Amino acid sequence: IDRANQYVTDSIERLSEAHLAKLTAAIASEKQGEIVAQGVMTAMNQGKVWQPFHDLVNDIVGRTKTNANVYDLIKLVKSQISQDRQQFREHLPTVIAGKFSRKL
Amino acid sequence: EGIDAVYPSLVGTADSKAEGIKNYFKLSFTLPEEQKSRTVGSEAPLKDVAQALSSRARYELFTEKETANPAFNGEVIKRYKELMEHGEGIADILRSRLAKFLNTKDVGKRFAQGTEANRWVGGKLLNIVEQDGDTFKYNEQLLQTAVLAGLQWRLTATSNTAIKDAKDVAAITGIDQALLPEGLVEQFDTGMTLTEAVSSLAQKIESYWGLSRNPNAPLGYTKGIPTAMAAEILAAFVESTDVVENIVDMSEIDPDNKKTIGLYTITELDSFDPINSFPTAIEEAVLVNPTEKMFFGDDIPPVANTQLRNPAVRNTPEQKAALKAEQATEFYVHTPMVQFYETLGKDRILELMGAGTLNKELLNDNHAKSLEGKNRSVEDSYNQLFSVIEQVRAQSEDISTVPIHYAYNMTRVGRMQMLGKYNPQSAKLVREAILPTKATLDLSNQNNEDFSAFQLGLAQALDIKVHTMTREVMSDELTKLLEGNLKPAIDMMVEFNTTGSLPENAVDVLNTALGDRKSFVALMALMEYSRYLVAEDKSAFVTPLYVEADGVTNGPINAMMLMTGGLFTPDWIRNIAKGGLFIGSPNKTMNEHRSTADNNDLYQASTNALMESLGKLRSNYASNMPIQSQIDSLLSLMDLFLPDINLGENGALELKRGIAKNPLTITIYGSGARGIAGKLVSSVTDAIYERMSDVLKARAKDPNISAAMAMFGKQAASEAHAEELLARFLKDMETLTSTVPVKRKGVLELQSTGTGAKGKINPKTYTIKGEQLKALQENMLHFFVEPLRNGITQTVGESLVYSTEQLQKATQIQSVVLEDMFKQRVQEKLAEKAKDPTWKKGDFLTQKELNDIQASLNNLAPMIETGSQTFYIAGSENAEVANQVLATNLDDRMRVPMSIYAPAQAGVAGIPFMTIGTGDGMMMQTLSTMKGAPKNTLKIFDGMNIGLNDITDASRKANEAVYTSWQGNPIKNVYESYAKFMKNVDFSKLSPEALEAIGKSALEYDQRENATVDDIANAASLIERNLRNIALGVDIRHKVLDKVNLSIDQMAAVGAPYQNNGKIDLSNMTPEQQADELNKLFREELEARKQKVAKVG
Repeated sequence: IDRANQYVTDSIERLSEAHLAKLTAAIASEKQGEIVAQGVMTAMNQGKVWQPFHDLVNDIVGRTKTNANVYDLIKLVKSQISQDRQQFREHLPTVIAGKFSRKL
Repeated sequence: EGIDAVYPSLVGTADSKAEGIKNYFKLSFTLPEEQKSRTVGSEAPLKDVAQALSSRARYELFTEKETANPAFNGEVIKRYKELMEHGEGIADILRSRLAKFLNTKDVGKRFAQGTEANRWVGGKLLNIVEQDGDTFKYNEQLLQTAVLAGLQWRLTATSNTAIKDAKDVAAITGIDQALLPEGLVEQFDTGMTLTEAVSSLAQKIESYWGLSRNPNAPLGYTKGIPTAMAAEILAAFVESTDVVENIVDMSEIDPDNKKTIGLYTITELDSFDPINSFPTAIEEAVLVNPTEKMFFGDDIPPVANTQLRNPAVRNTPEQKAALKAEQATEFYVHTPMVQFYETLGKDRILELMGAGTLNKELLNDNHAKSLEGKNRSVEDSYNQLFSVIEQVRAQSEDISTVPIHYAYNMTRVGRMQMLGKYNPQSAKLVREAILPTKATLDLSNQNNEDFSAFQLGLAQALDIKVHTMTREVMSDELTKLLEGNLKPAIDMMVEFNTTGSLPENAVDVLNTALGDRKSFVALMALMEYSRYLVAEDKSAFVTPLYVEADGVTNGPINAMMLMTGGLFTPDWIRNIAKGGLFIGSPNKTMNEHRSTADNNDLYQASTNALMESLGKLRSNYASNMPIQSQIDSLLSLMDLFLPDINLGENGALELKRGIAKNPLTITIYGSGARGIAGKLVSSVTDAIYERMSDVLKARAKDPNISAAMAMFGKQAASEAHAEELLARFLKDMETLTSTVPVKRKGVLELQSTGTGAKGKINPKTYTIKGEQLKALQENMLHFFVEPLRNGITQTVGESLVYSTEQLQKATQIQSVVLEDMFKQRVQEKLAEKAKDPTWKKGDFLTQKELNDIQASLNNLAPMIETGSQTFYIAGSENAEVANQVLATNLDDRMRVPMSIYAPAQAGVAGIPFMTIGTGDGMMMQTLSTMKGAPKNTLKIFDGMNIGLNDITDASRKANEAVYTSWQGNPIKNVYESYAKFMKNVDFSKLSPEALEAIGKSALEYDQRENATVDDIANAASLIERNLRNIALGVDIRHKVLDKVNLSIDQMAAVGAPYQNNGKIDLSNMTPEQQADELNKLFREELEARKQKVAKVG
């Protein structure tokens, strides 16, 4: 899947010729134990990260007018997907493995 | 031998490298090439000048003029005889204070033995004394000349001092601007501080002495000797009860503040004093080129060479031409308006247009402070106007045929401002008595085009929105008023013209008729209409009535046109139409737009968006019960005391367009969110204090009334309703002062303060301050200001607020570097003087040395040039650089710090400089020098009064000037200066304190905790390329808009638009379709510029 996503992304930049990415990194890097036990819905609600997501979807649906073209918004939605896959599928398992003083 | 032969008896030699006593008066001043004062060389200036003032023939001979001022009559001559005798007693006080100084601690004995007592901070007056036996005495020529300057200063100092705003008072006191107490500002501008009084007095003393400064003499003597004399004269005036000294202690209000400030007020003369008709006799008798005078007929004021209080900046040739045209206008006195003022009297004027008499036993302490300030402005304006009338009345028998000219100068923001305190351009009372406009109309028929102009002027003066309706509709509205409510007032005015008398109840008649339309301009409309009714010949009516071409939201509209980049959007097209810019509509006026197209202005548009943001905020915290209650309390409190907030019986919130007037204007002015919150809270507290006064009034009438009915008696239909409102008020105040919201991690949490409001109130001295005031502002900032700022951004545009951020960062960073280099360069020079034997600490630097330091800053581009205007954002006058005392008096009091002209940090002042300077400041400069410019007009900022005979033609020219000012590029001018600064700056030589300030503007919070010098330098260069991208986009947008047909009606009073003769038709198109057409031309312009740079089948 990762190889397929990269090819499509590079093929869109040829035709067309930031803040929430940090909050999701803090969600997958939690080291408390009493916070991760409440689920992921609570952390996202407490993390305020739901606000940057609302702005992008409002342009796609058409509720809020914007001057960006189709290729500008497509590059934005596909950039959020790769951020969650990088953080939750690759960085989260390293946090769990870092609590042991040994290599299992 | 030049100055050494005029004062040969002064103590000490004139050599800088001598052994004994050196005279620093002769080492710092030199004789001028041509004489400037008539008292130089005389023996008794106080007696020679007094002799010249004893007759008209002697006055002409001394001044060497054919004839003297006609106002210099016998009564004025008699009054000046007593003033001269008063000045002789002032000299006796000074001569007695010097003898005491030389007697205490054997100062005179030591000074005669060789001790350098004249170099002390308090002994600087020993440089103008002469040896007399075994003691010393003053120099008669120098002492008596300084006394004459004090007499002239005592007469006209008040009418020339500047006006202090809230920002200036905060800097002097040190208290925060948003936490200024009640009445502190009104107390400060009543008098003058020690620095203001001494510096202004010392300026006149130097002028009367008639000498020239030595550029190679230390600033501690060229500026200290005149200052030491000013402090001694001011002390003598206090002893003579001419000046009253008051001391205000900052520890009473803020115990953490230990500053002490003294205020001096000059005792005023009687309003019937004959000396008020000619108070500049002394000035015109001493100076060859007098500065204080009033210009009559062919006397034209000269053109200034430098900006106001900005000596480092000189007026451009384009700016000097505008000043010359404005000073050639002739003003005239309207006799019917003058007689009405004096017949009514000063008491009835204050009762009508002011607060009237005050009974302090039934008023709140804070409420009474504001009422006095309102009365002071009206009373002072009334006194100033009638002093001018007395002088004009002496020039000729017909007071209405004497032309008057006024002086002008350029403000630091490129604004033409009349000199003086109260003039037609500043005071509304004086505006209705002296006019530059005139017209002759044919009013014999009601269907004439001349009568339509007469009706338009009257309607606008009676508070009618003439720019939102057609001519026919406006005429119908005016007719109802004339035959309805205004009929009793017109009948009284008709009798006044024929007879000249008024009834005892004239104030009540005008109050009932006018009501909410009461104003000074509305009084002239009643008189002008009544004069027309009794005119025997209506075909040649002559009137000074005018029509004002007022811009519709001049501030915000200019910003969205000059500092907006990127592609065009349909929202911008719709919103810019409310300003008067129409695309695709030929010959369209503003009256047609409001009547048929859109009846909402920019103020109403932002109010609607504020409601949308407020609803979203409440829905976010729907599940948070404590947060919901806090928002309800804030809205409930504002509903009780503000007419723009209303809550329905179902809880629905309704807002009016008047709640966003002030926030929108100051948002463009660079004011932060905290500034808006402080002003919004101040409006609520003013209404609360006023309601406390009603409690005292109700208690006096009925001592058995209830507390609820004494407060909300007229706001409740029944007693039970009144009890409901009282419970709301007590609960809201306690809630809003007990807990405050704290924004952390992006969410709001309620935090208790422990300083809630408890106890029983006292209406006489109820006050909100301290921690209670700060709690109110915290709630207002996070619950009302944040939704308000989101609505404003949605209307003006997201791109406009992006340009303001980069402009603020670029200007602040440049000012920080300039301030640090200036301070680092004067400390190296001072360290060099420590090796000079002929130098003593306290002499400071030299004017020649100070100019070299400023010249070394030229490679950093401290000034911004637009081709016709010049700006210097960082320029200021501060005493931080010197950090030492200049001079005191003989009692070791009245210590004056030394202040020099040095750069200072800008802050948020960059945005107002370019929004106003390149906005309405440039528009009015063009209007005064354009081809076929209008004549006989008064140019107030974003306004213009036009006579009734030229309303159509002058309005079209005003719109033409607006279009010219919209072709500028303020961002490009800033970028050119910032690009040169980055080329020569060196961050490695900055102080550690300076590097911390730059990091607060170029880096984020997390990146500036341990940022290095390289990180700061790299971040500063990013702003350089951001300005370049913004500037390029603005240039292209103006090029595209010039190719299409446009109609400009920014000045919407008359309805005479201006056409840009574009050759592309965009009519019969929706705003969505027009944006696509405009964006097509935008992409074509970019391609051509890039292409230019690159350059059978």
